[PDB]
Amino acid sequence: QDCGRDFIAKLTNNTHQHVFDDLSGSVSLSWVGDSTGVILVLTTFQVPLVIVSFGQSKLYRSEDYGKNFKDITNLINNTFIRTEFGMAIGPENSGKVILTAEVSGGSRGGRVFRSSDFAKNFVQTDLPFHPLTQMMYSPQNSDYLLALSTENGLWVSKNFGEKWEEIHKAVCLAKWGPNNIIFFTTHVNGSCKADLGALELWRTSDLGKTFKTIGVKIYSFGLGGRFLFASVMADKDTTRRIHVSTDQGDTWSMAQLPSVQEQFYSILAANEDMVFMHVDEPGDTGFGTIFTSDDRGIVYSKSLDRHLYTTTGGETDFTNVTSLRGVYITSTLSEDNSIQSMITFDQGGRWEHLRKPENSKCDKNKNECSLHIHASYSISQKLNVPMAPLSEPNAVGIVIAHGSVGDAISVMVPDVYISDDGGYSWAKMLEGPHYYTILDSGGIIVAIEHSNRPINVIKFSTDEGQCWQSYVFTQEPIYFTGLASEPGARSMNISIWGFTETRQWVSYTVDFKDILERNCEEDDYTTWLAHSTDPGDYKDGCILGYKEQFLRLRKSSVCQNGRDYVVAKQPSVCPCSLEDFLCDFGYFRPENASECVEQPELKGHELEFCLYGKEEHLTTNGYRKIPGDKCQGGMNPAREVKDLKKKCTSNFLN
Amino acid sequence: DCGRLPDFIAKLTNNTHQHVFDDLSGSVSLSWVGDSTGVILVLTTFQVPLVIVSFGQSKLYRSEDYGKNFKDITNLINNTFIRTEFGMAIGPENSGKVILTAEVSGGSRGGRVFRSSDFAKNFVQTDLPFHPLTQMMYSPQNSDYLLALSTENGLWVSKNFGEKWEEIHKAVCLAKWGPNNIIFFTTHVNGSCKADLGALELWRTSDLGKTFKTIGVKIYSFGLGGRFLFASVMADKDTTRRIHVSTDQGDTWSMAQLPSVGQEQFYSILAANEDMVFMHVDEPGDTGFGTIFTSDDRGIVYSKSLDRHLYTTTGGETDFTNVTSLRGVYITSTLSEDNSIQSMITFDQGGRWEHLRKPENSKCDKNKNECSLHIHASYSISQKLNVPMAPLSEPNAVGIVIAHGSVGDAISVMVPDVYISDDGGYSWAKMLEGPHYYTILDSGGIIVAIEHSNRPINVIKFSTDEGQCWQSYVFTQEPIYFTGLASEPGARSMNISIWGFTESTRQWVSYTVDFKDILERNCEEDDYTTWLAHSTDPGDYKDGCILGYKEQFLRLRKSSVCQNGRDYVVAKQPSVCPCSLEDFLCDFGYFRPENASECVEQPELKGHELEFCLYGKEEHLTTNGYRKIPGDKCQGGMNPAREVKDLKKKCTSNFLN
Ligand SMILES: *[C@@H]1O[C@H](CO)[C@@H](O[C@@H]2O[C@H](CO)[C@@H](O[C@@H]3O[C@H](CO)[C@@H](O)[C@H](O)[C@@H]3O)[C@H](O)[C@H]2NC(C)=O)[C@H](O)[C@H]1NC(C)=O
Ligand SMILES: *[C@@H]1O[C@H](CO)[C@@H](O[C@@H]2O[C@H](CO)[C@@H](O[C@@H]3O[C@H](CO)[C@@H](O)[C@H](O)[C@@H]3O)[C@H](O)[C@H]2NC(C)=O)[C@H](O)[C@H]1NC(C)=O
Ligand SMILES: *[C@@H]1O[C@H](CO)[C@@H](O[C@@H]2O[C@H](CO)[C@@H](O)[C@H](O)[C@H]2NC(C)=O)[C@H](O)[C@H]1NC(C)=O
Ligand SMILES: *[C@@H]1O[C@H](CO)[C@@H](O[C@@H]2O[C@H](CO)[C@@H](O)[C@H](O)[C@H]2NC(C)=O)[C@H](O)[C@H]1NC(C)=O
Ligand SMILES: *[C@@H]1O[C@H](CO)[C@@H](O)[C@H](O)[C@H]1NC(C)=O
Ligand SMILES: *[C@@H]1O[C@H](CO)[C@@H](O)[C@H](O)[C@H]1NC(C)=O
Ligand SMILES: *[C@@H]1O[C@H](CO)[C@@H](O)[C@H](O)[C@H]1NC(C)=O
Ligand SMILES: *[C@@H]1O[C@H](CO)[C@@H](O)[C@H](O)[C@H]1NC(C)=O
Ligand SMILES: [Cl-]
Ligand SMILES: [Cl-]
Repeated sequence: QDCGRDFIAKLTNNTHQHVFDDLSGSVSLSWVGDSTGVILVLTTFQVPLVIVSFGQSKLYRSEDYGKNFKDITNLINNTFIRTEFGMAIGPENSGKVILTAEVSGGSRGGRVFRSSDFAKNFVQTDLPFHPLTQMMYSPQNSDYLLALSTENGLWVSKNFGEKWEEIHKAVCLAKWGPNNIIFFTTHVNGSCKADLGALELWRTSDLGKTFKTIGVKIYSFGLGGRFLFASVMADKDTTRRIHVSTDQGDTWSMAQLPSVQEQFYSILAANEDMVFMHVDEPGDTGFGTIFTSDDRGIVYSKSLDRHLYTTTGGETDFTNVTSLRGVYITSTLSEDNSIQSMITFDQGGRWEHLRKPENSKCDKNKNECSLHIHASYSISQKLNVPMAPLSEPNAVGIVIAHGSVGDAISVMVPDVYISDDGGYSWAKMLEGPHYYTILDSGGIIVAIEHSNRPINVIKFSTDEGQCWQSYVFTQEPIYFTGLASEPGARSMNISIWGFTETRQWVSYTVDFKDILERNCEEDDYTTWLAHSTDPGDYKDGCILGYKEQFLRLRKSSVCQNGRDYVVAKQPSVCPCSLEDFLCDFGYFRPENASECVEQPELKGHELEFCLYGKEEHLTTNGYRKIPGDKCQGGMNPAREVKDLKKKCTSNFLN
Repeated sequence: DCGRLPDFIAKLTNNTHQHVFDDLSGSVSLSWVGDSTGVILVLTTFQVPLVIVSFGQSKLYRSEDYGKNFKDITNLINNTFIRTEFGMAIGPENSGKVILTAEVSGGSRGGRVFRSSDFAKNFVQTDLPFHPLTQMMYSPQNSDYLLALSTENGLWVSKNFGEKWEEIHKAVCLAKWGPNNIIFFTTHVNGSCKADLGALELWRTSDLGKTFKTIGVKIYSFGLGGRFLFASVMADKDTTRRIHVSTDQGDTWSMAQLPSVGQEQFYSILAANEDMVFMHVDEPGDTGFGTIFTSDDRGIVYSKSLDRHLYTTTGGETDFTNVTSLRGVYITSTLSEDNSIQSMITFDQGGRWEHLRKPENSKCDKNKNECSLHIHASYSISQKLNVPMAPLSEPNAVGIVIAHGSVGDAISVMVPDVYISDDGGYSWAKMLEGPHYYTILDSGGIIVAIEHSNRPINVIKFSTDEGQCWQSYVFTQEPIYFTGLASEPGARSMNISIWGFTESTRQWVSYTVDFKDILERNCEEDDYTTWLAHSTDPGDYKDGCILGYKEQFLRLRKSSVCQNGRDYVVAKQPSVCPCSLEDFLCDFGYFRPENASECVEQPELKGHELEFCLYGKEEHLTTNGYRKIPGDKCQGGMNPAREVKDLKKKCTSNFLN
């Protein structure tokens, strides 16, 4: 190995232990705020919601980055927090922390402990209701809160939880929208479970003063990107159709999929540009089809066939690689019924098989050596996968994830794989399942073994996952409970907590400041360009029509980086090629193919769909520009959506 | 105190048999096969999705000397692996049938089973013409008759113990054996099963697939229990789901009759035997509690049995527990008016419920709602409480119940203790601190418990006097992370197997412990005492009366260390008891208030004619408020009367064809 390195001493005097005596129930630990030194340790209990129990949560606060903790349990005197609730941390730079508790003796309402200075000072407030779910911060204003009571009342606070007001009494689900909009479902005469498919979707812009009914016959609803979704039960055949709105519910249009029937729909992801939709195959055989939308979220086309989903739950391995724009990974079922990982580098326009890792000299079956990246489908299938793939936008290109080969042994015990180029290439870095975390904007990666035995080893990397070192952080191994990174782009502190076994809790805070004492210089970085699936240099590094140069620490780097891995210079526009286009409505890409062909059952038939009550006729060469793609020049295939005379029904709510 | 320091380590050290298994992946299952056969199977399984083809090798070990030695017989299942969901398909007791359902390591057109009819001493290999979606199910009437559902929703049946398979219907959602080799199954034509919920058809076959009969349409779900066939039917218009009951294998049906206004509520069958049905009905609003109703012996007419019965909102689990070691006894959990949890127990099959009594040596004395004992079952499980096992009892170990229990402290809820009852749950005593796995064997002559925690364990906690006395035995010097505890089958069994692993690459090991030398002395008359079951009505004249029958039970004296070879039931023929209030359910429209022995009419029904629909006929009920408990054999004494008078008016009690 050429990783090289002495580092023990730099960590030994930077490892801070705190023993928490006489703790029952689960222990939560959280850093509060960037560069505040604040850590909260909170004990919670698993108690049913309808049950009044006598208990006392313990609460500890550190203000020196985990070196010392003060018992501040007297603040939450005669209350306890439920494990499901935990803490209600606000936005990153908000300073808001709410501890939602219940009174030990029982009370008519819950009790919240509110802080607006990164948990340095709390005030107590009694609720006029029992919260059914944790309070929700409004993304636009952290002073606006909503909560659902145990009597299904929708409560709203304007002044950060001090004063609460009930605005509707029969609410099933409520979600914040943009600009402090509240969307919620309601019903009459019965329960929410009984009135499924007959709920009403309401909207509020006044924090509860006036309402608008934006949908009826509602089965469920959700938000994603700039899109509002609603599953509507039109016919009494229990058939459900997804309706999409981009104007906060004022106008709706049913999702238009090619070759429609009696299928189950699911939104995998959605941003400001497009919608990923999953549609189960008729028969509930465990695989479906991914469709991508246009920029209105209405017109869909085939993106990926045989997409695996869990029958009970609907989970898929669909993974947004947030560290590289336009990159998504998921799992499909081959014709040989072997699991495959597929990756797209163009937001679902084209998918390719995940490349085998280098140096894995396995060579028995062609479907062996295949790297399956584990996510929510693996989780749902009860595979030993403690974490989904992890990535951060500021840590450009880094993905850490559990993976397995085609062997049953590998599926029982997955390994930890690293990619530095957004998932184009992978390498096995750690044996066995681990919990992991990225911090210092990718400058530090930490992993901790997941097993039944107590652990005392931190595995860390400072060169974005290319070299790993083990640090024994204690001589009394602990049963692992949690791993938490200090927030912040240049954060260098991690917190491990766990127990020995009555049990004794302990937290270890490790500071990588002395490990990274040397600031990186020019030689410590290497440049790289993102992978593009079309051949040639001319589009090397192009993502959705944009070319940017990326930075990466050289292998064996041990130095603190202070710059962005995405160079803050002029991005160049790339020429359009096939990778910049989705297949059009009614077209698809066969496996390994770059060109779209028409779906066989649609050949000889006119391509038509309904766009807000109007019949539209589609003439196309088979391609349409990916939403958000900024390419100019080169490929420019034509398409035309001409308005017809006929009017159809694209909206089954009102 | 409990005993006087008896010497046991030497008697257990030479009877503890370790076997170290080398190179084991996946989950490790261990099962004794048969009574007094000496056969134990250890099987390696993998968590692999059904639709996925994988390369793997399950490992298979067989003991034939009661766990002292294990032979690697993996070559028998060479080039196959078994999914953890499937495990083994052990046949009925004393049948000798064992099926191992596996998939081929390279993939195949169908699954591969390994069939044994001599208690896993010899297996024959058989390839299936289909991929099984679920484990094959044995017919209760004939263990040679198997059925299974394929991955393509085809219903396959075998007449010769899995040797030859025949597909008898191709669009099946769920299939279940009835009596006399009857097959009930749901089917559809409009796409998938998930899409046709509420539009399925319920079919029946008595000919293993030759002739069929459609016994129901608009079916949402169906199930079997006791002599009762249940079907959930989605009536037209408003989506209102109603339970229909049939006692003639589906030839005729009648909708369940409950004394309440149609509130569009969710129904649930808690339990059912040859005599009656326990039904749980959620309160309108999905508020976490509901009401238990009991039926008559036809399963049609229900009455309130227990209010505020807690259920988990997602999944519908409850703490409803059948105390199988004492006839007529059931335990569950309710929500008090103070919104605190309570354990309620009935000794008369749901006629009357009482608060579980606090343990005598209580850990104490809204503040009074502490020290109340909550016995943990599936409600506690589904609420994610630290409860590794539900209450355990065996019919042969009369009166013995072992269960996890918590007091009203959030601390006690987080770390439940282990409680023992020797009288079917009337009285309880805390015996072990912290959650444990436990097993009963030797018809209650040996109770074994093992700590449940994150640390490796090496201690057996055992009792030879029905849980009154407990000793700790270190069975290994290398502690193991606990995986399984399995008793040898049999009324006089004395062998347990513990298996687990060290240092999570895991190294697996089994320990088989033989209590034979501990129980070398046979019990005699001096070691037993007699006891009578508890009855809620006062006076000796009904002491020990269970549902009309008075029986005397035996019980090993505290500190007993001897082998019992007789039944814990004394009286050859039970005497018939006089009827009293405990022998009567409340009638339709009546209920028992808390602590009350007498039934009173529900308030909303006073001033109205008690009427229900009985197989298309509108009936009128006049009653004193009581009806004999189905299965109760009491004679004489209290005789509250009732009349069901035909009103000669047609009603609809059957929303299926
Ligand atoms: C990771 O945790 C360590 C603690 O182990 C943090 O070190 C601490 O950083 C703070 C802020 O830079 C230092 O602030 C002090 O402020 C007072 C008041 O202005 C001043 O009088 C002191 O001279 C000092 O500047 C604090 O001393 C320092 N403690 C130690 C032990 O070095 C570190 O900031 C955390 N890392 C990151 C990136 O947040
Ligand atoms: C618990 O397990 C032990 C083994 O550790 C069992 O002891 C064994 O019992 C069997 C059957 O009673 C004995 O089998 C022998 O079979 C031959 C051939 O038929 C026969 O000639 C012998 O007379 C005897 O029956 C076996 O020798 C014996 N082994 C030991 C070590 O004691 C014990 O039966 C099990 N306990 C229970 C209650 O099942
Ligand atoms: C995948 O994740 C990335 C990063 O989290 C998302 O990109 C961000 O999208 C939001 C709007 O939804 C923008 O405000 C950010 O500026 C974007 N960041 C980057 C780095 O692109 C992306 O939208 C996600 N994809 C989907 C389908 O949700
Ligand atoms: C509760 O469990 C007991 C079993 O211990 C069931 O009672 C037995 O029922 C079977 C047939 O249903 C009879 O053959 C036994 O004779 C019964 N009792 C015993 C052990 O002698 C009882 O039916 C169960 N209750 C319910 C509602 O299922
Ligand atoms: C609150 O704390 C005080 C002492 O600080 C204690 O006496 C009191 O019992 C606590 N609250 C209750 C009612 O438990
Ligand atoms: C697609 O390419 C992969 C290799 O990346 C190959 O294994 C597979 O067979 C190809 N499929 C087709 C239809 O060409
Ligand atoms: C197991 O089967 C494989 C072929 O699948 C064969 O190569 C191997 O020799 C077999 N082993 C034994 C011991 O039968
Ligand atoms: C019934 O008795 C219990 C104690 O055994 C008591 O707690 C309860 O309050 C009594 N019922 C009523 C209605 O008061
Ligand atoms: Cl929106
Ligand atoms: Cl370790």
